[PDB]
Amino acid sequence: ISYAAYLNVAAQAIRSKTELQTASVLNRSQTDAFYTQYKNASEPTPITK
Amino acid sequence: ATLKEVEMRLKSIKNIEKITKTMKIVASTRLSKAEKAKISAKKMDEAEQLFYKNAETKNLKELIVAITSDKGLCGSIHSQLAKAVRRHLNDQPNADIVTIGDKIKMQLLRTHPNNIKLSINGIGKDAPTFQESALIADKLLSVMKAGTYPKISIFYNDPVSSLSFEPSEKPIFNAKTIEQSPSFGKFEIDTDANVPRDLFEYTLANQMLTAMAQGYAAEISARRNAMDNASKNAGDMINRYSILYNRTRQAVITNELVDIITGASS
Amino acid sequence: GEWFRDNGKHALIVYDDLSKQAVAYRQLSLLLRRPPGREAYPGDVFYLHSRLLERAAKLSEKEGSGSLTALPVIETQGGDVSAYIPTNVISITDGQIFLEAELFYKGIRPAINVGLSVSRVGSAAQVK
Repeated sequence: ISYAAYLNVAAQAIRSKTELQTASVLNRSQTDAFYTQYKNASEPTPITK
Repeated sequence: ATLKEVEMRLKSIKNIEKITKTMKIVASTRLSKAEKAKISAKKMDEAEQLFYKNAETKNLKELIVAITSDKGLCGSIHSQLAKAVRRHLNDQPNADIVTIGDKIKMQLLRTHPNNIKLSINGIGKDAPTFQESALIADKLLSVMKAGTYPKISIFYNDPVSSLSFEPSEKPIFNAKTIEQSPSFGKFEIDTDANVPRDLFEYTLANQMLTAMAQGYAAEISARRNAMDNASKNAGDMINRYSILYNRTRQAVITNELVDIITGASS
Repeated sequence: GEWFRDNGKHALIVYDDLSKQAVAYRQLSLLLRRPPGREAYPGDVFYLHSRLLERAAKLSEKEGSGSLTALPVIETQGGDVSAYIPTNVISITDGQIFLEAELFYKGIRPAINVGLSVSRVGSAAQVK
């Protein structure tokens, strides 16, 4: 964990009442991004960050 | 030259048309939602990078992060940005590279396979969020050790209008580089808990969100623009093939009739 | 070719090409004033080709075991395989080899469209 990422966990506890939990709130609390370290060409497992 | 061919060659294009015409409106609905994230992002950055302006902060190995997305059909967004990285990256064939969005990868992968050490995926769907901006930052610190670099640079497309854009560069300074500045003493920062450490890590996250938000809205404007030109260009072919269709259809009725006629005469 | 087949030997027969033979049969028939059919071809132009190719055959042991393999050749116009004669012959044979100008120019020789080409006898006729 880091100062950016730490803040995010306290920004997803802040984010998670279902009534003020508007549509573009649930969006911000999700991500479909896979990180892949690329050697040489390619390398290891793509993991869901 | 046969009806079946011309009728189905028409049915490929008529959908290509209708589809490209849909994603121009889906692009237009997405337009405002994203002009909004660009405004909210800048406004946050304006409060953060104003400190760096006062401290008159400059730069005493390298990390390059270039931002676009996964999806094409947005004109030359991925191309002339990739090209901006080529122009700058001539001075540094040893600068480590992290790419955000697969299209800048296949651009930079084919030009420099080795510099790319990291690549991010599934980016240009919805507008960028802080979580994305953050966790990408997190990994830039993790395996890429972003802290241990002399100079850091973010590459992204700034949107100037809804018709053009400019591939831009902006720098990132680290814990160390913030301290040894022309005017660190202007501010009464407490020199106790690792502050420059944080202002760097917090900025790494932020200045990316702001680069992505701008890169996204540039992309979204470029989509609605490329698709307008396409749907236009499609319709043109639909027009040219509706005419060929019609010729062929007439020809088919005549030619069929001549066989019936020859057959009847004997 | 049948002589080889009828006497325990084997013959390959190449018809180059049947498109042009069909044209000749048409000329014959119109000048005889026999009423034509589609595209002015005689009504029995399917028969013309089917009886020719039914004669290619692998004879049984009681008949000496000879064979006649036929490679009939058809010319399509503008890639049009739905054309009358090409449709006729396709329905007669045991599969086809579709050759394509677009594959020829990509540097595919023979320019065989693999997807569209079958051998119906299939693997039963292939060295293991």
